[PDB]
Amino acid sequence: GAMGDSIKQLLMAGQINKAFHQALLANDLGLVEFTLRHTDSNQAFARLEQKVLLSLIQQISADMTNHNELKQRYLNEALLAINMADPITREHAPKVLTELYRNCQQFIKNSPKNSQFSNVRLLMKAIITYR
Repeated sequence: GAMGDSIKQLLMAGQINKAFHQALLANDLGLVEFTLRHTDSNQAFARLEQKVLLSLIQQISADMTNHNELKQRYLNEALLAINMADPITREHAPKVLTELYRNCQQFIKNSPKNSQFSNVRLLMKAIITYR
């Protein structure tokens, strides 16, 4: 619809953060996934604002009942893109990562057979380093 269309438009224009603002302010993880499906990861992760990265981390991990490779790989890349020299990130990241951790812990208990199981376990180790 109108949101997805606008998002595809923004992304083609190279207005990547504006596309993600729209996707992330909609409170719709399906629209976020649509957005991730149409964005060039080598544009995204070359780049996305720190505030966008921390929100994406939040939103993807808030609901991991249908966690997958696309979202895991973005969780991976978004974490690796966290810039701990950014004073806002330095204040806000601790909280976002603690909740990411807590959600990953619930995911590995809920979904032991899931394809992303060991990937999330590895992510939880990486998180410890950021924290």
